[PDB]
Order: sequence, then C-alpha cells, then structure tokens
Amino acid sequence: NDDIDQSLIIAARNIVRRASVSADPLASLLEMCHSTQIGGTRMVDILRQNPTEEQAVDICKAAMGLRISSSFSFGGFTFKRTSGSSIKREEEVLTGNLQTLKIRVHEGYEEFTMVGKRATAILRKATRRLVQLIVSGRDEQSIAEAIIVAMVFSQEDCMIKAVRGDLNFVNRANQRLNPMHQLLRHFQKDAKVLFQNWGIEHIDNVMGMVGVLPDMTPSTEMSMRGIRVSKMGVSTERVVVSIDRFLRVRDQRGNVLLSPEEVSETHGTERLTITYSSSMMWEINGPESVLVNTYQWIIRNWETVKIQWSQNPTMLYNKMEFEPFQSLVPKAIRGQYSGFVRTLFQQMRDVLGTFDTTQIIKLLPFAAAPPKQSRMQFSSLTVNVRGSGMRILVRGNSPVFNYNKTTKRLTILGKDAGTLIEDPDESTSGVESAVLRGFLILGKEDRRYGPALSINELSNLAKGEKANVLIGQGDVVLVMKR
Ligand SMILES: O=C(O)[C@H]1[C@H]2CC[C@H](CC2)[C@@H]1Nc1nc(-c2c[nH]c3ncc(F)cc23)ncc1F
Repeated sequence: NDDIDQSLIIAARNIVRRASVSADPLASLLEMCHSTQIGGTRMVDILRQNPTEEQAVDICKAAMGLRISSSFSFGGFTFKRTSGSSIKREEEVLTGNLQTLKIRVHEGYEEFTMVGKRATAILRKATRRLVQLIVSGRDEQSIAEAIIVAMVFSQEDCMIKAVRGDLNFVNRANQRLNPMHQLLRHFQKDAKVLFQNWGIEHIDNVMGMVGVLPDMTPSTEMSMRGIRVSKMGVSTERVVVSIDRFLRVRDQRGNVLLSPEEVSETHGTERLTITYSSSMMWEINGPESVLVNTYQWIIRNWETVKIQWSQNPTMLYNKMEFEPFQSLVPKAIRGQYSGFVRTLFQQMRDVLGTFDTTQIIKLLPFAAAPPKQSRMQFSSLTVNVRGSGMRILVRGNSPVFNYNKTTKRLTILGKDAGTLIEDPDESTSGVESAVLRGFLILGKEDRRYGPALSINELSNLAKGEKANVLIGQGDVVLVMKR
C-alpha cells in the first residue's frame, strides 16, 4: 500500500498538468479526480483518507475542500518554517535590465528547512537578505539548484541586479508567471552572473562543512557569501486553504502555498493500473484516440446532444468534451471554422425538414471555439494528427470520417466509432442545408437553370436565385441562396 501512494502521485501530476492548460482548470481538475481510479478504487476516496503530502496530490485535496500541510513549495523545494515570522509588503524593484518588477517582499527574520528530491538545506534569511544556507546534495547540479532557489527566495538586491534580458515567462496557457517565478525561471536557465556577483567570503573551519565557489568548485578556504555545503545535512500540521481558478492554493494570510508551476516534471511509471475516464485524458493515446473518442462520445450521447443542439446550442458548443478535439484544429483557423459551422447549423435549424444526423455529428466538434466570422466557403476542414494536416470533407466521406449509409457504421481513421440508429427526423429529400454557407443544395444537376458555375462565383448572386455549381470533380449540383 506504498504502491498506492506511488500511483496516486503519478495520477495527480498528470491530472494537474492537464487541468492547468484547460479552460476551467479547477472544474477540469475535479472532473478528472472524480473520473479516475487507482487499482479499482476511486481516486477521490484515496485522497480523502491517504496522508501523502506531495505538491500535485495537495492541489487535488485543496480542490476537494480538504486540509493540507502549511508548508509551501518553491523551485521544487518544500519549505517548512522552523522559527521566526514575516510580514508581506509590496515593493517595486529595478532589474539589471532596467525592467520594473512589483514584488511581494517579506520582512522579518525566518528559518526554514528546504527539502527536495536530490538535495536538502537549512536556510536563514531576513528582509531582502540571505543570512545562511547549509546545503547537502547528490551532485553539483543539485546543490546548485538549491542555492539558486535560496538566492531568489532571499529577494536580495544583487540577485535582482543579476538579471539580464527581459522577463516575460508564460505558462502553456500563455499566462504570465508572477515575478518571483519570473526571476527563478531566468536564473534556472543560467546562473553564472548571479553566482559571480553574489559575493565571496573567507570561511572558518567547521567539521563536515566545506565552501563552494561560483563555479561549484569546493573550497576549504573561501565560499560564496553565506553558503556552505554539508555532508550529512538533512511536516505534520494541516490547515484550511483556498484554491482559486488557476489552482493557486493559498493560506489564510494570502500566501501561495502551491500552484501548477510547483509540480515536479518527473514522469514515473505506475505499479498499479491507473484508469482515466475523463475526456481530458483522451490525448494520452495520441490525436487519433482524440478524434475517435470525440465522435464516439457524440454517438453515445446522441439523445442529449440532439436536443441541446436543437434548442440550447450555446451549452452544447461549450462542453468540456470538445476541448481535446479543439487542440487538433490549427489555432489560426479554428475560430473561422467555428463561425462557418455554427452558421451551417443555424441554417439547418431555420430551414426545416432538412435534418442530417451524419452532418451534425461530423461538424459538431468544430463549433466549440469562439466564432470568428469569415466568408471563405470551406470545402474541407483540417485537423493536425502528429504534425500532418488531415482533412474532413464538408460533403462526403474521408479517411478521417467515413460513414456507411447502409450498414450505418461510422469509421474514424479505421477504428469503429459506432453505428447510427434510425431517426424519423432524418430528411428524405435531397436538400442539404449544411454544406454551403448561405446556400442550400437541392440535389442533382438540372440544366434548365444554366450551366455549371464554380464556388467563387456564388457571391455574384443575391437574394435566393437558383444556379448549378460545380461542387467537386465532375459532381454538379443545384444550389440556391437565402
Ligand atoms: O508569492 C507567494 O505567496 C509565493 C510564491 C513566491 C515564493 C513562495 C512560493 C511561490 C511564496 N509563498 C510563500 N512565501 C512565504 C515566505 C515567507 N518568507 C518569505 N520570504 C520571501 C519570499 F519570497 C516568500 C516568503 N511564506 C509562505 C508562502 F506560501
């Protein structure tokens, strides 16, 4: 039952990481935790009774209104205050790149332990001043990680002055990181200016403790100011917290104890099966599994989908289940697809007797994104699966979308998305109301209305005239305007 904690952590990290790029991360996070199982058992039942303290596991607990440890995480280190106190106060600072940052400065004298995977440390600090850091670690990278984190955490001015270049770090949701994570990211990328301008001191002789120079060389004579490396150098109060929309967890006094930027990037492999049900975890098996599941999901929920489509489309379009598919749509074009498809849907609602089940299913995931309006008459819509742009044809079949009108079996890149059931609202006349934006196809080629136009000269017609248009290769049909 150590194997549960191990697998609960793997599952919580995945879920938080997925949640934070979603539209509503707190909503997505709870949805996925109620969705998931760890070896037969509901995740949310393991979270209510398992005492494991880890960054992602605690974000989840916070989301379920549970109580978690008051320690906080910064740069992957768990800080536990061992003595002292501090007050918050807001300050503006000028970096070494003459950028202006508004920082939440802490004033007071404080002692902390910092605990990490590959190094731990004891830290003493005061207002904008590091007083002492004793760090022990597996190798020079680990020690250095700890030292960088303590240096940014001290908030000292020479750290601020050590910035080069501008700080514009964002997360995957393109949201700016708060300034302390701005500075920490900048120095995690390269720390030599920071180490060289920090300052050097002669050191006293103490058993089991050595100095460290700006190039991570050990020294029995000198050391970076206030820093020592030790050899043997090396948690139970739980409090009520608040979790806001973007999963930043706070304590009563408004300190951010945990956020998604504090989740470890390590990706281990479970020793118990983890089973995600959420649509959010479809992408686990590649964009192909996204597409199949999207269309599969629509078939299985057809009865609720068909009536929300018919009377409350706003809530249909905004559903959580359509976010994964939306990733696969080029961000440049997705809004104009959405605006194209929503109009075609509205034509099918307004012009009655022309309900097409296969067509609604095909285009429905494209209406998720915000409707930007265009006038291009898309003949196909594109989704990128592993870097290549596959196309769904607005009219007819396709490797991506292949429906079989007799067997009624829908196929998605090969795999069987299901089978459609007989629906009386299905139109029997050949009128297609959801292929051409602003136009209605009325069946086969009829020569008495003229010879075949092409699609770019449909604009030269106005207020519902009746023309034949070359829709494909050889395929000619009769199309009227609204
Ligand atoms: O801004 C916050 O509230 C966060 C972000 C910036 C550093 C910590 C981790 C992320 C900080 N969280 C917390 N800081 C502190 C905190 C105490 N003394 C400090 N001196 C400098 C500092 F910088 C933060 C602190 N206490 C509890 C926290 F929970």
